[PDB]
Amino acid sequence: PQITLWQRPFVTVKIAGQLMEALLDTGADDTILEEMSLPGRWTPKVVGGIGGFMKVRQYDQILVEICGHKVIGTVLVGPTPANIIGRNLLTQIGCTLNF
Amino acid sequence: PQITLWQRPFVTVKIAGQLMEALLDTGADDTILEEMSLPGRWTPKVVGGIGGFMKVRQYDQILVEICGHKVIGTVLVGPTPANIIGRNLLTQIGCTLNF
Ligand SMILES: CCOP(=O)(COc1ccc(C[C@H](NC(=O)O[C@H]2CO[C@H]3OCC[C@H]32)[C@H](O)CN(CC(C)C)S(=O)(=O)c2ccc(OC)cc2)cc1)OCC
Repeated sequence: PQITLWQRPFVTVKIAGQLMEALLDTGADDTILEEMSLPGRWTPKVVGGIGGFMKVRQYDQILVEICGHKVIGTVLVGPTPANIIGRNLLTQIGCTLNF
Repeated sequence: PQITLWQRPFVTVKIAGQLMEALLDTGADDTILEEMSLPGRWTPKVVGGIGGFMKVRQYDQILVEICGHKVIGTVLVGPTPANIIGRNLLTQIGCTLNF
């Protein structure tokens, strides 16, 4: 798809059999998802943004289906105010900015 | 130009005769710039992100030259950890996400 930016660029994503909406976010290095139940081991980590920092659980090698296209990468989970798909996953769906 | 997302999508911007770099940010509703001196009148606002909230000065109808192309819009100034070009200005440069 080509998508304009008059509205927030949400896509449907499926992760561990769960559906949610996530923002395609070229300003985000990392993918961050809202409180969800994901199986396995994780690495404690903190991410920084506007407003300061937030504690997250880091999960590696997680299968994410973004608009049906499958990608695998690191997903951080925590009290984010929006599900964000960051550049680590965007590069795998061949995402480009055109302007 | 078409830009891939293996590195952060920084572009040069010129605002009130000053040059800086700023992240083309599809996840940002608004444009936020680091502490710089703009003239003249403004309205107090707070913006929210990962980690909570940040107090900003809202300046309306500011001319921004992004990769040389001129746009006019609202610029928020304050203690942001990166200059961010948001969708309010990205729409005016004809910016699209392609995946
Ligand atoms: C405190 C010092 O820490 P820092 O790591 C963070 O420097 C940032 C901060 C924010 C952004 C844009 C937002 N990205 C972001 O948080 O990404 C996180 C996760 O990946 C990492 O990549 C860099 C920051 C991490 C995102 O693009 C837009 N919103 C976030 C979310 C709501 C989608 S926002 O900036 O909070 C926002 C913008 C405009 C608004 O007007 C209404 C409202 C809100 C980029 C870089 O410094 C790095 C040198």
